[PDB]
Amino acid sequence: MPLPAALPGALAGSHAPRLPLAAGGRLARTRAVREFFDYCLTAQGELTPAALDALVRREIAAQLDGSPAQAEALGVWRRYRAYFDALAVLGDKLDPAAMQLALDQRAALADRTLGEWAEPFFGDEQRRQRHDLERIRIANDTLSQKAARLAALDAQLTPDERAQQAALHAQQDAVTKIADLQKAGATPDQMRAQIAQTLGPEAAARAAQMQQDDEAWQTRYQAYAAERDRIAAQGLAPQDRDARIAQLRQQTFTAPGEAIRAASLDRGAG
Amino acid sequence: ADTYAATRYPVILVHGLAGTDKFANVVDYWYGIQSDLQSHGAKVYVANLSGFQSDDGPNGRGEQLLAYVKQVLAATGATKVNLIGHSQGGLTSRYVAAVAPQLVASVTTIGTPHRGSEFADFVQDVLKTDPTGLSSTVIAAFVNVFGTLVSSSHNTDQDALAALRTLTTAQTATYNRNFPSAGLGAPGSCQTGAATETVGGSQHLLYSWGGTAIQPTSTVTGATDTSTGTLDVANVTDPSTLALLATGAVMINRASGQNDGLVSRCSSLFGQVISTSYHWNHLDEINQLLGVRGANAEDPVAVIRTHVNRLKLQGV
Ligand SMILES: [Ca+2]
Repeated sequence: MPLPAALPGALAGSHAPRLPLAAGGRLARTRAVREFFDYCLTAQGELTPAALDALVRREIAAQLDGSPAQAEALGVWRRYRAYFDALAVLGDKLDPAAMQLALDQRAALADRTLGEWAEPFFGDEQRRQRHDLERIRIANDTLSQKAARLAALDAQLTPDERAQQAALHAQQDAVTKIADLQKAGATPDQMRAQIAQTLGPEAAARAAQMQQDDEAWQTRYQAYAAERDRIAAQGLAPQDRDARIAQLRQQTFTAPGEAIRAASLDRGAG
Repeated sequence: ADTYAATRYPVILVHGLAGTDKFANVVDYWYGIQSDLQSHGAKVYVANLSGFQSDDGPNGRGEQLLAYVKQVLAATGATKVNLIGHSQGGLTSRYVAAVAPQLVASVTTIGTPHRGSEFADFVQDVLKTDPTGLSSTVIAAFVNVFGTLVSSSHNTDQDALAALRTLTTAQTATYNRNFPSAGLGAPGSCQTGAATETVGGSQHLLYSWGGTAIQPTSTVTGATDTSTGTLDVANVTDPSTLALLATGAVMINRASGQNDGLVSRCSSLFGQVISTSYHWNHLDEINQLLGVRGANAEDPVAVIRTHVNRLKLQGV
């Protein structure tokens, strides 16, 4: 009766993130230190407080066994857990005011408990929330105004998040260019031509093939639909009719997954 | 930035609920998740499913996700994707894995009611006598919170309730018959299925997890929120906290057992169950609202980050 996993389910199958080391042989004061602890902490619900503590000590030792960083890591661990301990209603709507104050409080604890580590731990998190909390307030106001308030607010981002956002936007925009051509009803040749001059010939060839696959599917489904309708017109009892149609679907669509897809399309306006 | 979560195949986050990848047309549904994963080396895309609420049929969310998956693959040159869905998003992900098995490497569901929601059933019954559902203080509380989260809609109250129609025990039972999965266990056994599935010649890794912040007490059966301490600030800054406790209480009185406010532990089971021990309500699962969670709640961003690392180590 052996166990299927050596670690609790929350962690099983994963590896611990790396503890950042600086030049001074000490822990690099980055958020990566916090990510290490939050990792082990995802298992807190399946472990006793004692078992959890033992795990963290073992995980730290695995990476920093016999080094100044190990003692340093155990130190942050103490201050972090102190944070959670020191961390310790009307069914109404949400107000960015209270939420803003809560972040101001939590930020206070982080400074008292984590101190020097309060910044790398919650620095980014604090900005992210405070910033978004504002956009929500501006959106929910007498304002006409809002656009100008948001345009300015969006000028308080850090050079890291702005770059991170631009990269995610560019990543999605490529997908959107393809989607837009489909909505426009672009033929495979038009899809290839337009995409080739924006995303490149490789993506253009893939997008054109995608259009061709969709067109072939539509043609095959429509041909099947005519045969499906002939069966439906025979006047058989519901159960018998459905069974005969299911058979026709199974014989017509043999590529894995297509019979199921045709069944889906049959359940709507298509 | 690093390669901790650098999977072979791109990750697509699939939202559930009323619509779009945004909450109140302002904040990301998957709060701070896409940026976190991307910083760790993953190529993460966020589906934006609007229009039809249903996952089924022509132009349903399943077909919408299928189209999106193909656009992502065409743009990137990748040949498969890793689907991670929340709530109804888990059912939407199952659609794609079933109709286009060759395009999917893994399916992960978070707080997905594969067997339906007792609260969705409750609402269904209440509406039989009262179409507004407001005759119920709990339903009124639900609509008040979730209604404010609905995006790209001029009738949030109605849409918030319509989002529950796909999650009833009856609707999900039909869905499971139409889209069978080896990841599902025997109906009514409260046990998961297989960790992997073979569809055609394709192999899929199946996973899931759910939150069980709402626990039953004594006995009408009582309920308590284990995500928050005896008194937590989350009950003040995050209005969904108390609302989900109330909805979860209704579920417990319908024999649901421990839940996240909308989904029971038993209903959430799919494939290899990572954990159902997280002290989370339905929204904590996606780091909502705005990263606010109870003192006893694990970090949802760390959990997702950990899972993508798990996916990477599995070869996907
Ligand atoms: Ca929350």
